[PDB]
Amino acid sequence: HGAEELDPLFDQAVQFVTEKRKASISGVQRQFRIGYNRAARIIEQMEAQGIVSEQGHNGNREVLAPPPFD
Repeated sequence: HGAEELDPLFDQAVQFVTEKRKASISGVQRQFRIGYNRAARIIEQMEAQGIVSEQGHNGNREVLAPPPFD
């Protein structure tokens, strides 16, 4: 499956967090122009896929998945 469960911007968000080596709900909000809930959703799924780690700071998610190209 894919979009069925993942967010329409998930793929872009993964590349965004991977390319930036950083996953943030606020970052994706402004970069993807999506409501906070959506950002946290995409990042949430990222945690489900293994792209992001457990949150430690304030809204800061760790990116464990590398970029699509490099």
